[PDB]
Amino acid sequence: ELQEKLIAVNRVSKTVKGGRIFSFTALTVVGDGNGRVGFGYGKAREVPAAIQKAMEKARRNMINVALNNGTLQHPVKGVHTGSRVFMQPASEGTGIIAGGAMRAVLEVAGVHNVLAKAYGSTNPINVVRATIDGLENMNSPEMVAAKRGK
RNA sequence: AAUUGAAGAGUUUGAUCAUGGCUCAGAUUGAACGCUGGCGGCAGGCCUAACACAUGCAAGUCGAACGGUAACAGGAAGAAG
Ligand SMILES: [Mg+2]
Ligand SMILES: [Mg+2]
Repeated sequence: ELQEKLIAVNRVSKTVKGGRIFSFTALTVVGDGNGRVGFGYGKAREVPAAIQKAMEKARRNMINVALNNGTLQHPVKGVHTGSRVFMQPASEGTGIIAGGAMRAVLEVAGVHNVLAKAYGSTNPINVVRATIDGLENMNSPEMVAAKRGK
């Protein structure tokens, strides 16, 4: 259950006396299929170095998520920079419908049957991220009683 | 048992994030044109000039309301082929 996938890879330019010096960037997501997900950025002058350097970053920076079966307890909202995202339990029809990009975090992270949608900018670095934070804030379907109870 | 269902992409920049229009993948059609065209079932077929119209047909029927015989069908005292 290693499970990992990169979401977006990109080129960027730096500009010096002698011209443009380019380089790449990688955005990755890793999860165990049972909660726990992280993302990593990491950039590098060549692609495989960039994705490698990323998968790593993702290994740490990993948070976990109070799932509830294969789905989410309550419908959650997330938002970071321009990306404002929303996903919903969905008493699984089949489920797992989202914009490949946050399907990526969902998938690996173990959620099996949601419906999701991203608003604002589809800028991956911020949507995958608005989502993680999304699932993170999402609170425990009983440690809400822990919360109250008293 | 019986609406239990929601995805994003391209494009301003050297590059970036934001803002923001343009564009694209989808469904839908009483459709047209271009190329092509085998058979069948159901359906659809002037969206325009409420423009103008040759010709046929689209409202009759009842002799058990009525006087009726002009047509054709028979029959009739009786005149005959
Ligand atoms: Mg340019
Ligand atoms: Mg032809």
